[PDB]
Amino acid sequence: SMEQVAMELRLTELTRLLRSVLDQLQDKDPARIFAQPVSLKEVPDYLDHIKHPMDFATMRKRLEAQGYKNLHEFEEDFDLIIDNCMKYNARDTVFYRAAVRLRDQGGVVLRQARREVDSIG
Repeated sequence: SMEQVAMELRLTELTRLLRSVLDQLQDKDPARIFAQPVSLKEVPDYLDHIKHPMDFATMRKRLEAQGYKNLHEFEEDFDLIIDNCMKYNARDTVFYRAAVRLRDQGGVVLRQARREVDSIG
């Protein structure tokens, strides 16, 4: 149908805007602490602690399969990155501190993304 196409164009455009959001958030992680999944070879107990692991490469795979239907889904995954880190790692660690700084800096980007998603529809 023509409606299915129109819906698919909206999803494609949302994907465009989320790719740009993802790039901007990932620039706030210059140490690349959140770039890849926590290694289960190197942290073998990780899944005993963290039930839903997340990282920027995994988000990017979902993104490119147009797997985010709305900004809320995308933000859920970004929040998992931060929240998982802040639980697994102690306050006095470079990991925890990196997550705090990513959260704080990402907030700005996400605030305007929401306005853009609502504005353009």
